Amino acid sequence: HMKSKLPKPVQDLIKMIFDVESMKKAMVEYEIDLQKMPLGKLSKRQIQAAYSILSEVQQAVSQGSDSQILDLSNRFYTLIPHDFGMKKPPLLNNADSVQAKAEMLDNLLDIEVAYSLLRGGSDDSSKDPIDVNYEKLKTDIKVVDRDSEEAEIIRKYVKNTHATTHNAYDLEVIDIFKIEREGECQRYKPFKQLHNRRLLWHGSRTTNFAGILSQGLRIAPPEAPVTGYMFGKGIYFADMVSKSANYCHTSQGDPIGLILLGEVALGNMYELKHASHISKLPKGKHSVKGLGKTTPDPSANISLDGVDVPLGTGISSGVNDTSLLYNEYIVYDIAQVNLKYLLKLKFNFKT
Ligand SMILES: NC(=O)c1cccc2[nH]c(C(=O)N3CC[C@@H](N)C3)nc12
Repeated sequence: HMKSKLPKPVQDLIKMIFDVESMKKAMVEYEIDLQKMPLGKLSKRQIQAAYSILSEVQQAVSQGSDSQILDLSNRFYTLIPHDFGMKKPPLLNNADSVQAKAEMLDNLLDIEVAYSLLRGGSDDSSKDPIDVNYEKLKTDIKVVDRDSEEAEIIRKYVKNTHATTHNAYDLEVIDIFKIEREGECQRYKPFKQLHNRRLLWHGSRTTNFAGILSQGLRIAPPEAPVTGYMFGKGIYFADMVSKSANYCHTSQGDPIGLILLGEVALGNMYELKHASHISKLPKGKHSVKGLGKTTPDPSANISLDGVDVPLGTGISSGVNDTSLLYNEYIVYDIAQVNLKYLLKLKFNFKT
């Protein structure tokens, strides 16, 4: 080929997010039977059918027994084959089972997108496949200079917002990318001047990032069980880097992960302390705020291109009997998010 002219950090990003073996590894991490459901046989309609069966399992658990559940749990396993040999798989009979399988299905939806991009399209060995795959993301990706103002603010955000209760690891910022998904700016226009716009974190497994950059952050589909997500079917964000970093699902066997910083238009927040599996916001609300016991110190907010960055060190919020140690922010319209940066992080585990 010509050999790519992209900067090396951008090339390495493209390599990581389109790694087919990582996709396969994630599916084995989910107990999927790759002989019965190989990567190439995943389809939207099969994942969608699985989501529905999980919504039936949800409904049986809301209204309570193991006998009447068994049939439903089996139906889920029929649609998504799990590698249990000659078996009896584990009974899917509680809320935790429903959240875990809905999470798995979310991830399979993104793997399916990434693979479809790989298989869709043309084969030209005189082009560098890195260049070819970058183009399928329909996203401008630039390296942010480590010496800039915007690099310094981002690094401070990471330095200051690592929770003490997440101290099994720390984080080194490897590369900072500035990202512009095509059309996203136009989509965000109605919200661009909204009050309470904030620069927030969203972590995700590296196998999701081809789908995120190509399709943006999405809400779980109508078939998905609303009860699989603490504040229902929205797009979730944190103001503590370590709370979002936890969702990268890195480890000692793969310690490099990816995190997003998005401009999120929060407007009038619906403030909550416990699980609320809502389908819509109340009239007049634009988002949910999951109220943490700890918040970044409000007095250290700083501005980055007019957007507030809540990069203070963690202090008591004064909120009392809350299910959340840290804040969470949820929007329910995909248009309220404008992704701005992507960080490649290295996780130093101390265990
Ligand atoms: N992904 C995030 O950064 C995040 C931030 C704050 C709270 C969250 N809650 C979740 C969460 O419910 N997820 C990610 C796995 C997905 N299937 C469910 N993600 C976050």
